[PDB]
Amino acid sequence: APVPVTKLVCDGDTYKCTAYLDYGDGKWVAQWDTAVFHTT
Amino acid sequence: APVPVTKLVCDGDTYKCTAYLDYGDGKWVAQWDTAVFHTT
Amino acid sequence: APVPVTKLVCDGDTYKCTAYLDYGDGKWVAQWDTAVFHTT
Repeated sequence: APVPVTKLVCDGDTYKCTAYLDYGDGKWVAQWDTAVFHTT
Repeated sequence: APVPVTKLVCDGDTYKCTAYLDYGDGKWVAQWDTAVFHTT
Repeated sequence: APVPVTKLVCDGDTYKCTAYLDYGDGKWVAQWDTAVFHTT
């Protein structure tokens, strides 16, 4: 089911975003790769 | 042009995250593939 | 180490998503590609 994302973070080291999901026992997440960089 | 995201959902049936956009009639979304799992 | 995403914005021409990060000087971002479309 499409459930809400309640919190989103991005890890500096691994270039993974992690979305915490509003469902069930609270331990579901979704993860995807990203490119992280400093802007000008 | 930059388009604001109002909220995000993720679906464990489809393995897609969906971001809802503040744009036009309100019915646009941006989607991407994600992992979805239950953590420790 | 995870850092908070403060907001997400999607580019309306390229469909790239930018996540703004709460870290350091405020200028760090994470980016990934998306599929944008219009729903019912």
